[PDB]
Amino acid sequence: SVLLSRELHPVAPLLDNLISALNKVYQRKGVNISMDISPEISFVGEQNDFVEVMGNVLDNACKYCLEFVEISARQTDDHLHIFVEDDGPGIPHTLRPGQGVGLAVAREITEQYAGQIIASDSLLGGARMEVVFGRQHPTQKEE
Repeated sequence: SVLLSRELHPVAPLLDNLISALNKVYQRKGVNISMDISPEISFVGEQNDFVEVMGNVLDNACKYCLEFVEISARQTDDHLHIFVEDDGPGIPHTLRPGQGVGLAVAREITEQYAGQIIASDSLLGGARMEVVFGRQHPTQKEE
């Protein structure tokens, strides 16, 4: 029958822009953001959604971090994993929240993509947020 490839969007370039904007927003605080994502990593789906989810998670990380934020990523045939770590307060054993309070938007959108957001401890000392997006198969049937 009819099989179509789906639109893939390279991740690094998308995060690059978000990072530049946040760097300016939190420059007085002096936030240092680094990203190590291979050019191969991509996202399948509405580009605006990925940008909206990551914009929220990165902004949150800048607020809770002390001065460092690190971004990384990994993919699996059907999932895209984005990791955002900070050196802020730990997580629910100061301490802060895996802050689902202001990650309501990120959680909503990720839910759409059959994914989820998980909080764990980072080596930097703060939270390590994993944003998982599902429905990442590169092809699908329909016109």
